[PDB]
Amino acid sequence: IVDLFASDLDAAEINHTHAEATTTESGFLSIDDKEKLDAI
Amino acid sequence: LLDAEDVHAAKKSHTHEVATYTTDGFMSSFDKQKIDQLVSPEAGVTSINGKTG
Repeated sequence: IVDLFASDLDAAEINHTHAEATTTESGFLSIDDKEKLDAI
Repeated sequence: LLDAEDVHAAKKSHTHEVATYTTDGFMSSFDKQKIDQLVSPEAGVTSINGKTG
């Protein structure tokens, strides 16, 4: 009897985040960037 | 002069073939070599995450 999850399967979880987008790598939009875009 | 064929009987020395999945009979020499050293444990996975089959 063995239990396996996404982490055990070297897989991403359903409720998982991503690295914020930077000047060299893409990713999620940061809170500060969203606030600056909204204020502009 | 009479022999086993005329009286419709099996020979003094004769074979009954091997036993298959649906027929009875003898066991192949390979079967006899298999059974004597055949061991009980077969292991495996019995259940994963509360599900079988």
